[PDB]
Amino acid sequence: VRMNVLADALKSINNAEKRGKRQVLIRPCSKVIVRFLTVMMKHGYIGEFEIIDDHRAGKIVVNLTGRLNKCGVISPRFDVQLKDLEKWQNNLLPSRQFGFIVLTTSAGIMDHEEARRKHTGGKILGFFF
Amino acid sequence: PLAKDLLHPSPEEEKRKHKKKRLVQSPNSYFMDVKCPGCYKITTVFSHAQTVVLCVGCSTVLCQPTGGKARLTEGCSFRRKQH
Amino acid sequence: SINSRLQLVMKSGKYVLGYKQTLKMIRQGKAKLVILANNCPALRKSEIEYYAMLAKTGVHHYSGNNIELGTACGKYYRVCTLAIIDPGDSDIIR
Amino acid sequence: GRMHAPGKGLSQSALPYRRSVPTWLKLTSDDVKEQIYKLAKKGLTPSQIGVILRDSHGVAQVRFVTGNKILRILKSKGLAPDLPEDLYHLIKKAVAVRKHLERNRKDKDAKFRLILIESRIHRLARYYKTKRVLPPNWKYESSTASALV
Amino acid sequence: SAKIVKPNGEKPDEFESGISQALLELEMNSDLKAQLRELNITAAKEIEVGGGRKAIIIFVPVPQLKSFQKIQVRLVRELEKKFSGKHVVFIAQRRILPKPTRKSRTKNKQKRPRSRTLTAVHDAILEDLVFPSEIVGKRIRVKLDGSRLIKVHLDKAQQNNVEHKVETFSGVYKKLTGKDVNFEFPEFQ
Ligand SMILES: [Mg+2]
Repeated sequence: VRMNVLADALKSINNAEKRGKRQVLIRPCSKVIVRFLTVMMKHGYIGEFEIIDDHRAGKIVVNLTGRLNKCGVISPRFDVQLKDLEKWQNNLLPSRQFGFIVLTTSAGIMDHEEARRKHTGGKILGFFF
Repeated sequence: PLAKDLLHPSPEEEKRKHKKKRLVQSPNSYFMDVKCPGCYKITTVFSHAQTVVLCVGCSTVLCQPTGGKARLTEGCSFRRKQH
Repeated sequence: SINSRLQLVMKSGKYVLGYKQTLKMIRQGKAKLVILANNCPALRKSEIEYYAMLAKTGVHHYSGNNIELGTACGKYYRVCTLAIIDPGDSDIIR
Repeated sequence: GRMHAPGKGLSQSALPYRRSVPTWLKLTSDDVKEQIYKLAKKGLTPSQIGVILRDSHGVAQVRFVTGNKILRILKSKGLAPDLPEDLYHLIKKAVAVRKHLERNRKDKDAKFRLILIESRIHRLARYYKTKRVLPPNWKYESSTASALV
Repeated sequence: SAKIVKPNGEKPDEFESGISQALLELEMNSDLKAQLRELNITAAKEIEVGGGRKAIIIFVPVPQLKSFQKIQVRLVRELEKKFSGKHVVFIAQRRILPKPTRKSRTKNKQKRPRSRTLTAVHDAILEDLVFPSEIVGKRIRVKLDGSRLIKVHLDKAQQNNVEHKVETFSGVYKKLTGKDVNFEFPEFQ
């Protein structure tokens, strides 16, 4: 069933941007969704998303742009110990020149660059690039 | 295709969508404030009835229930408009 | 059927199970539905059925067993006859 | 797609944004709690009350009119049933399947619909043991079941 | 004169007196009376808006709010006309408990209901502001900066009362909560 609500959503916003779809809604919604999408907003990977408030769960509607090649999700949230952060961002991103492993540490949800500035580890969620 | 303004969907194309599939989940049902010929009394019948709606008076019976909406009996009116 | 109504009378109302109490409650006149089963042997049938007619009490020959009655009473056990004194919200009485 | 069947259907109820009462309604939190009250008294299930109250009567949802949901109104006054209505509907069902299996020992079909039904019982039961509405002891038994209805 | 319909620890005369005196003035009035004896405010503030024409926000205990709603339309009409050049609106004085971190721990402390949590409060604050309009649905923007702008769909029944206000409400929580919101007057179902 709905186990992981990212994988759910991120499939459907990778899986639109292939078709070139202009915008998409994501059915279940969550806090973690919002908080990881707002990360994608900063590096440009999407445009402004506007969350509907069906009284229950939430829907979102994501303005897409052309720019997202793929976003995916590492499904079990392994615990990343900062020394490993490299070994991951080697084998999970296309280059050292862009690509963003979104993860979730002590000091909020954020990309790997921002966990490195603050010097924290924590749990991998996914990656967009 | 390539541009469907999902957030501002024109009123028609939610009514041709299954209740839970809509942008916001709303029902496709209603109550009706019902006259009936004998008594002037108005009962507050819910379209999709399930049970037989009897008159606040007594004798007459308003709504046989069927699959979807309720079958009003013979010659009796109703009033949607609200909310 | 008189599983559902009876069930409700047990919880809420008043009763007497079986015999002798039931017949006392007819004697007294304070019982106004005697539920016989089938399997009440046909003398007792006719002598309760008579002995209630005279009081002016409704009788029921429940399509039962002695047992399918016990089970229906939420009793766990053999009840041939019973008398209902007072119902709850149950419209067992007509 | 359902617990125990292939059919992957969806047909469910669906409320609006709005929750605030809809102004037809007279009654008030009291007169609804006066009415739930009299229906449960008469002998109806918490589902069945919610029913009577909407079709004939007026209340979209008790929950919105009063503070709490039907069961709590019965339970906080002590008209609530012994076990959950939701469960003895399965138990009553089981005992009905039992019966005709006991006359017709060929019905292979009835010998899921029993096994399934038994399993939808046990399954239910063992939260009612962790949510603690049932005491940690009660158990099915075929024999003692027919009585329990 | 002032202090009799504002009891909560908070006196500070200025408006609270003048506004409660206008409540007291509305008791010298047929039918708008007796039902007003039971009622009672707590505090009140003057707050300006972007346009210039400031609004008076009135707080209420909370259990009384559901009684203030019976009077509100008739109330506002009269004291808005009295205490002129200004908009008036009622809010319930909700508590907002802090979140129990492990830091701010669980030494004891009775629960902390959802009613009394954060996001329930500013949401019920919405239902207190636009009493006559009533909410039909929210959307919630995220601009490319990250600034979260809400959009509140209100109904239509008593739009006329509320349509002129709007940018008072926009001004209102932005003092109370700290959130920026504009109101839209839409289709039906
Ligand atoms: Mg299975």
